[PDB]
Amino acid sequence: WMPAYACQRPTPLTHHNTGLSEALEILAEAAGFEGSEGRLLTFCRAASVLKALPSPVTTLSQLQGLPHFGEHSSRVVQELLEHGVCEEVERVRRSERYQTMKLFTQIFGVGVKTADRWYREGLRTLDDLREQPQKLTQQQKAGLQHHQDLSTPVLRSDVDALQQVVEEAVGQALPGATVTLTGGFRRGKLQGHDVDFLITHPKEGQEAGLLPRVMCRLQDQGLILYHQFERSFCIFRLPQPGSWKAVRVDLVVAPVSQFPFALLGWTGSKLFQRELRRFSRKEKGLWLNSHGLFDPEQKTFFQAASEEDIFRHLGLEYLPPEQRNA
DNA sequence: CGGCATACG
DNA sequence: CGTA
DNA sequence: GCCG
Ligand SMILES: [Mg+2]
Ligand code: NA
Ligand code: NA
Repeated sequence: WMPAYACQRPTPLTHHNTGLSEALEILAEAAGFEGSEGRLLTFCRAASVLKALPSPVTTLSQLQGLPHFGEHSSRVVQELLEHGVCEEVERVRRSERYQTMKLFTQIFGVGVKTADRWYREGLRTLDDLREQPQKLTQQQKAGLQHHQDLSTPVLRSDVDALQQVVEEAVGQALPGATVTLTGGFRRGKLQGHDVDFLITHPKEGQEAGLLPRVMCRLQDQGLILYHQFERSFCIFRLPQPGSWKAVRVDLVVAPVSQFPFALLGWTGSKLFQRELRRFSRKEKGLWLNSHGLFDPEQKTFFQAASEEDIFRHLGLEYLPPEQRNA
């Protein structure tokens, strides 16, 4: 009965199989570090299936028939239920390769291919990277400079403060423009490692050129540590009592015709959105992105006024943001 | 066997 | 490549 | 790794 696509089932923020899903997500992460995006996707999908189950899995029998559970994912669950630990997962956890690849890829500006090159060159610590600044892009230098702050959870109080300063800059840049919180906080998370805002204006076209004006106004108030269009992946200098901390903020501008598509895309989760786009193309023959939904045979775009419109057109039961935690 | 989301900076 |  |  469990549907095969994550966009076909509700996934709440709090679920009953954290231990099993976290183990499968270790194996997914490790598959990514070794360049196997297909194995990463399967282990991610299997972990997500467990998040959608109504009760704890306590016996191997309860996996029968579940999508994305084959011999490998089932054996991991089996060893966790029988023994409380999966040897493969523990081997990965404790490996120098996994630990270093995790350390490096958590840096803003560094992905798997960069981290892997540095690993092969013998680098192992953040200090090692700092010792060779020539090997770093400007983005990576900013990621490393602010790494301690960026590893500190962002809280709702930070979000609310950031939304106010973004709203102030947006309103100074374009009267009538709006700011919508997206990302994990819109899904109900109480913490995050960044904050996402989606900006539009109710009159189509008025938002042209808006994001550079917003960034200038934020930079003039001393709020920007790093940036650099319609998407800006920033590091903000967020005031705190007596001080400040760096926070990752993403700002996105969309024309209002695209707003429901951008809201859907930027609200996530990442797996939910990959699965939704896969479902759209493979099951419905329609092409989905954060700008629109395209019928390639009629050569037309679907006009949506809400996220609900997008789900209904795809033949999917609507899921509110707090049920998209795939 | 081959696919695996789909953009922008 | 990196970001989402 | 799993599945169409
Ligand atoms: Mg973000
Ligand atoms: Na990174
Ligand atoms: Na986010």
